[PDB]
Parts: sequence; C-alpha cells; structure tokens
Amino acid sequence: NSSNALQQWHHLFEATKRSPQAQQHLQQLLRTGLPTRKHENWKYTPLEGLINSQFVSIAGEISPQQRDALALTLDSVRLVFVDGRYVPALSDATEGSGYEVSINDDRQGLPDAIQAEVFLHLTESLAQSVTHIAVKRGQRPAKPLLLMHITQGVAGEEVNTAHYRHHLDLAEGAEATVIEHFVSLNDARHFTGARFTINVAANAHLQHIKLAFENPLSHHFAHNDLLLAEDATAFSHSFLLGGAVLRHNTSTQLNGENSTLRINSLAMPVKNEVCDTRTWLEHNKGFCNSRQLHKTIVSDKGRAVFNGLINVAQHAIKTDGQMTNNNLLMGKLAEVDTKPQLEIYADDVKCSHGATVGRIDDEQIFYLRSRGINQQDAQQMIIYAFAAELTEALRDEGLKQQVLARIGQRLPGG
Amino acid sequence: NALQQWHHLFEAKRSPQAQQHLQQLLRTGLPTRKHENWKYTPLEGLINSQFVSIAGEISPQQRDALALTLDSVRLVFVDGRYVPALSDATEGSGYEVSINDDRQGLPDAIQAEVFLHLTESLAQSVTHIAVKRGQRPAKPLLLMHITQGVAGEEVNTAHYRHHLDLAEGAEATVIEHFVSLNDARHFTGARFTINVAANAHLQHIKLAFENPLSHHFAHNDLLLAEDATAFSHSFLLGGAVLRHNTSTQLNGENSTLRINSLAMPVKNEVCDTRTWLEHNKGFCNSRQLHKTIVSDKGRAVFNGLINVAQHAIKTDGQMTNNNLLMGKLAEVDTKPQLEIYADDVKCSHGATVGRIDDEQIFYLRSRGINQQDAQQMIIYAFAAELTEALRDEGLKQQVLARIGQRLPGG
Repeated sequence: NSSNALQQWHHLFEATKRSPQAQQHLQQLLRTGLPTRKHENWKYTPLEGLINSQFVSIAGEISPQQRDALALTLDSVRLVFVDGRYVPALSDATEGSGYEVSINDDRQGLPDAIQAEVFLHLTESLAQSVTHIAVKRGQRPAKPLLLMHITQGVAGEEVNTAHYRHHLDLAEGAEATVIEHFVSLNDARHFTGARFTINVAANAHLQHIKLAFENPLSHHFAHNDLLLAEDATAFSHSFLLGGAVLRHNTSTQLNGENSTLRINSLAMPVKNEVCDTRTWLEHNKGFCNSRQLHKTIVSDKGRAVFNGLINVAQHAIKTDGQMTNNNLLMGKLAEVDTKPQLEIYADDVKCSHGATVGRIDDEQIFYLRSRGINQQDAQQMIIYAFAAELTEALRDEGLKQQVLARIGQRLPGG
Repeated sequence: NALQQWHHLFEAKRSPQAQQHLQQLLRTGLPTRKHENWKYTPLEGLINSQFVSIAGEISPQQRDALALTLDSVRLVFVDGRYVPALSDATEGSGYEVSINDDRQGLPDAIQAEVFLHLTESLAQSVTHIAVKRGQRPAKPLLLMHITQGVAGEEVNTAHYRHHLDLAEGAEATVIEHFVSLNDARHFTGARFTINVAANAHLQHIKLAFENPLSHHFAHNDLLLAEDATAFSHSFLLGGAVLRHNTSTQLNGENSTLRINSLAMPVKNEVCDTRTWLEHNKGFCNSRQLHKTIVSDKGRAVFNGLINVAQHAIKTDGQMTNNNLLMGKLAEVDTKPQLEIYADDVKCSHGATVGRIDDEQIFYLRSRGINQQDAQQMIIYAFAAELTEALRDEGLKQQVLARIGQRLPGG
C-alpha cells in the first residue's frame, strides 16, 4: 500500500547521517504523502509498480570495464556515480578543468525548491551527498561536464533505489554545457531518483542535456530546477528513452529581465511503458523570451504524458512565451494525455501554446513509398524527421549519433 | 453553511431524482481553491451568504421591458417557476411541451459536479420539450429567465431545469435568455440537457445577461447520436461570477459539433467557461472557439477537456481559445486537457494571450480614427467570428449591443 512505500523510504532515511536540510524534506515528504489517481497531477501516471514493492538501498562497485561498456563516447570532464554514490576512482580529475567540484553533504547554500512535490522531497531526503559544481565569473570550460549515473537492481523481487543530487552555479558571464547520463548496469529493475538544480547568473549561458537511458523495467523520478537572473541564457534538452515508468520535471524561474530560455524534451514509450515529461515556468520579470518544444512518439501499449504550466506574473511586460507539444501515435493501442496550461497576469505579452495528436498520415508515407522505400524505412525516416528539431540541438556530432542510435532502438524494425 | 442552507431549501414533494442529486451534493461537498477545477473561480462571495427562495410575480410590461426583440415561441420563467400567464402557447407550435416534475425519462449526467447536483435538486419543475420526427418548427424556441434579488443582505436563489429531445430528422433552434429584474443580487442555477437523435440538427444559443452583482452557475449536456449536427453558441455577459459548463457526448458516427463561447469580464468579475467533450464513436468532427476580452481587474477562466475513446478512428477535433487582455490588472487562466486513445485521428488545441498592439492604435490615430473608435473596431473584429454565427440579424444586433456595454466608452 501507499503508506508501506512511505514507511520503507522513511526506514531507509533513518537507516547514515542526514543533514538538517534532508530532515526538512523528509518532514515535507510525510506531510505531502503519496497521491492517488484522483490527484490533479497524477491521473495518468501509475505508481502501483513502485508502491507495491519492497525496497533496498545497496551501493555496489563496478570496474572501469563495466563503466566503459555503458559509457558515451565523448571528450568530457566525466564524474561517475554508482548506486547513489560518487566514485573517485572512476572519475576524471577536475582541477584546472574550469569546473570547481566538491562532493559532500553540506547543504547550507542550496536554494529553495521552485515547485515542491513528493518525489522531489524523496530525492532530497535520501540522497547521501550533493555534487557542488561551480564555474567562476567569465569562465568557459573547454570540455562539457558529464555526470554519468550507473544504477543496478538486485536479484530477486526487491527493488534497489538510488537518489542523486547535484547543484551547479554558473557565475556571471560563465558559459558551460552539462550532460546528465543515466544507465542501468543490467536488466534488474531499480528505482532511480534524481535532482539537478542550476543557478544561472547575469550574462551566463547554460546548455543542459539529459539522457535518461535506463533499462525497460526501472522507475525514474526526477525534478530539476533552473533559476535564471537577468541577461541570462539557458537551454535544456531531455531525451527520455529508458525505464518502464519515468516522470521528469523541469521547474524554472525567470527572476531577471532580458533572459532567454528554451526547454525541450523527447519521449518515446513502447511496450507498456509510461513516459511523463513535465515543466513549470514562472516569468517573474518581464522582457524574457521562452520557447518549449516537447515531442512524443508512442508505440504499442505505451502512454506519453505531457504537463506544462506557464505563469506570467503581474507587470512582467514584454514576456514572449511559447509552448508546443506534438504527439505521434503509432498503433491502435497507444495513448497520450496532454495538459499545456497558462496563468497570465500581464497584458503586454505574447503567450501561446499548442498541442497536436495524430499518426503518420498515409499521404506523407505515400511519397516515400512511391520512390520504392519500404514501409519500415519510410516510417523511420518520418520519425527521425519528426524528432530532428530536437536532435539537431545537439552540437557534438558524435553525441548526436549516439542519441539517434538510442532513438533507433524504439523505431519500427529497430 | 451553504450546504446546510441549500439542504433546507430542498426540504422546504421532491422527486426521487432530485433527492438523489441532493444526496450526491452533500456527499461531494463544496470544493476549495486546491481542487483541480477550482483554482481560479472564487466561491467566497457566494458561500458566505444567506439564501432564500422567493417566487416573485411579474407583469407583462416588466417582461416586455427585459425581453429580446424576436419572433419566437417564448416560454417565460420567473424566480425558478414557469409562468403560463406570460408565456406563449406551445400547443400547435411545432414543439411538444409538458411542464411538470416527472424526471424518469431524463438521461444520466455526462459529467457530475457540485453545481449540477444543486440545480437538479432545487429545480421546482422540468420543462419537457420535444420536436417530433422529421419536423422543423417555424419559429425558434425562446426560454426567457427572469430572476430577481430581495432587499437586504439575503441572496435569492432560483434553479432552472429544461430538457429538449430532437427526434430523428428533427431540426430546431433554441435560445436561453437570462436577465435580472433589477440591481439586486441573486444566485441563478441552470441546467439545459439536450438529446439529438440520428439525423437531427440542433442550434443552441445561450445569452447570460444578468446584472453585475449576481452569480450564475450552469451545466448543459448535449448528447448526439449518428449523422447528427449540433452548434452551441454562448454569450456570457452578465453576473459578478459566472461559471458555465457544456458537457457533450458524441455517441454516433458521422456527426458534427461546434461549441463556441464569448466571455468579457470587466470590473472585478470572473467569467469561467468550460467544456467537456467525449468522442465516443469515430468519424465525428468537433470544433470549438472560445474567445475572451478581459478588462482591468477582470478574470477569464477557460477549461476544455477532450477525450477520444479507443477505436474512435477518423476523429477530427479542434479547440481554440484566444484571449485579449485590455489592462495591466487583467487576468486569464486557460487549461485544455487532451486524453487521446486512438491513433487514426486529427486532434489539436491552441491558446493565445495578448493585447492590442499600440502600433495598431497609433496607425489608426494617424489615419483619423481616435482611440475609442479604434479600440471598439478592433474588439468587435475580435468577437466577429463568434457574433457572425447568429443567423437572425435582429438578434445579432442585440447581442452586439450587450457587448458594446463592456467596451471602452460603452
């Protein structure tokens, strides 16, 4: 039952040395509790597979070879985390990289949550350490920072759970690209929780990429926060291509004028999967431009869920915000639920949103088939083209090809 | 204390159906600002009031003073009660009408909710309307509602209930008209349910034109069979707080549906326009256009749910909500909810929020058109796609006049 899952997580919390901040989030976890399908934000995302499980929290050890077999081919400053723990022996040295990094459980400097919710509190409470990352004023690291997360399940019916917590501060004029990569060690199911919070100061430029590529049976529940000051730029691209049930939130505050924001995501549930991609955006100051593109491709008995809220505060004049959610359904058993929302309290603004749902039109495939292209190839071409606005945002070609290959595994004919 | 008072109004006999809705009402209770569907619609101004139920008497002169200029089959309702002395003959009009409190033939609600239950439980009678197979009445049916408040702090409440059945091949236009007798505040509840049979064609128009201080909470149901057509146009231009729901089921193939609404909250008004639509069978086309014009300190709320059932192939459904904000303290909250369980469909939703660009005003000013005339032209143009739906030119002008009262210098 619901209380049982909470009881077990509560037990794991008290198993350890918890910070005052994690204690506060534990209290909030218990005050908020777990939701039912009647809750406003949980009508379409099942928790039964999680709630009815017995949990464990074991931190294993892997070799360099096991890391390499799961790793992305990319020139980066790579930090490796295994079953909720930073592993120095598998990580790159950070001194002189342009990234100031300290892993510890001191949380006095972390900002408050933008949008509190149950799984954010769970991850805050259970994470055993925080990855404190900082890029100093005007610094532009030569290589992107890669956060590689390797989580494994245990044999039997128990569900191993690992919760990761990182914070990045980009000081004024700093420019950096950070990549989150999540993989499973094997086919055993696990429950991954994650929370990456980022502060972007004046004139700073952030490029954030999330690659959620865990196995087909696991649960992935994450909530990232983006806090932007004035004259700031932030782009976040999420490729949610792993897990049986995944629910990712990106909450953002535009707390300064003249900033630019883009938040995109791709979801491609297959089999009996549920992929839930959500955003919460607050235009608290005027003169900011935001653009969101969330595309989904749903096959088999899959279900994609989109939720996007944009709140424009009073007097946030010259706000220019757009949100688009395009959903492609493949097959008569596919499902998609979408709720793009607007709360607009300023008049001198340009705000709009749109959501579309359909399948590959016979008319579009007709012109590929007329050239002799077979059905599966034609469908793959159309799907890649549908995802192209999102995958073309990946500057590194090598990285882009790897993401395209992960997409390829979910296409008709693979 | 609202529930307790409403409960007492009920027991003050009542049909078993009304008893069932009251039971559900008390079981569901009143929602808070934390409820999924009530984040933006205030109930304080209503909940913290003392309710009464007084059925006042009105003269034909008072009726004519508030009545629309239109040739129709007019039925007049005053303070929750049908008034035969002020109504037209229905016998021989093309509309089979029976007014009583028998409710065994009424269909189940498409989307049960608190205020629908309240209106079902408190309505004192049901207007049973039917158009026989293949028939097309010469004049439209007009349901005119006249509600008045009482002197003092008490809030008079009146709940209206009507059901229209369009038999196979039947075609009809029905208009709901709501007005206030004077400036006194009242609480109006309404529920118009309509069954559209195979090959039947419905034209529904709602004109909610009550005073600035009243509360109007309504919920209409539209049920369509196969090869049916239904167009519903709502002009929500009255009340301090208005919340109108239209719930619809497309339960037959090859049907066409259009649901439009106009909302223009001013002062400190809240105008909440909501739709719930189920494409239960395939091959149906649905289109919705909801436009709002929000003045300073006003608040418009839009909520539109579209659910497309599994195997409802060839569904073609669109929903558009355009919002024009006219001042720095205007507010708009808009929430579509698409639940699509069929792949071979074309479904989309779009919403826009913005204001009149100063450059457009300046351009007009440079061409000899002043600010007020420029604003009025632009606002009327924004509402035009909705107002042009009114076939009767005489009726369209009266609606445009009501719109005009809310424009700069109106």
